[PDB]
Amino acid sequence: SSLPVPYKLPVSLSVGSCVIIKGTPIHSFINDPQLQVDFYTDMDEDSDIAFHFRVHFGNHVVMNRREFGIWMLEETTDYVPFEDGKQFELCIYVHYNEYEIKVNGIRIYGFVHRIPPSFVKMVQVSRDISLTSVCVCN
Amino acid sequence: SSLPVPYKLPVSLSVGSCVIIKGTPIHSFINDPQLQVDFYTDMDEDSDIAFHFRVHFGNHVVMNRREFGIWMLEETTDYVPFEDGKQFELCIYVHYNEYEIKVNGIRIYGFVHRIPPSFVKMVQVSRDISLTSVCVCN
Repeated sequence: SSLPVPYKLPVSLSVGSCVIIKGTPIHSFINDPQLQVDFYTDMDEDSDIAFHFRVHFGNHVVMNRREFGIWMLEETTDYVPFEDGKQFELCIYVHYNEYEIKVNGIRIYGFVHRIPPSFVKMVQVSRDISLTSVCVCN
Repeated sequence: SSLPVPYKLPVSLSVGSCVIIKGTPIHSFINDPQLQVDFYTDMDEDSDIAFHFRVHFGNHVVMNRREFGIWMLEETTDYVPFEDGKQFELCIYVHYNEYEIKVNGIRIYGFVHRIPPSFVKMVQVSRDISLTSVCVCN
């Protein structure tokens, strides 16, 4: 891995920001690897989460948020266009009303903001991936 | 301009970070446009500056730092491979001992750290450019 995992990146996000994560799963899909990305409100892992994204490669994606320490109503989609054994590009674009999630250039979901994205101060990338790069662009 | 100028971007930098700035000068070189990038230690414009970079397009680059509010000994180079009227890519790479400055893929200088780069909390891009994008990568 070019970068350590879990990877905790301090960030400042605004409307128009894009988080770009490039990496490769460390297991084949028959072994049920996962990728997780959390938009944390502080560096502390127990802080609230504006957007939690967990990919079960070859299966489905689960999303949620944690407010006042409480996980809210989970959201899901079966559209997970990641390829077995290959590098992926995951883009999370901050729109005024939602995070748009793109996988390898394919829009898969829009997760609506329940707190403003400018409250996000750390992005954590975790679980079963080798991380090649992480970029924050505007 | 895709982005407002001056553009003040909160950042967290570490060894291995790269700041990538893409834009175009707003004047032809016969009109002496400038581009400035400052690695500020706070959002406040009067805070100390770990690395100040000022391009006089077609002419030269001046670099400095501001410590305890005092500008230190200025550094310069005549190598400014920006092209008149064209978009440029400026990359500032954080190495353990210096910022390496690349213009359109060409290394032009290494500005040695006098304070650690992790003290940089804001990057300001200013002066005579239309700003297409700014990215911070690791």
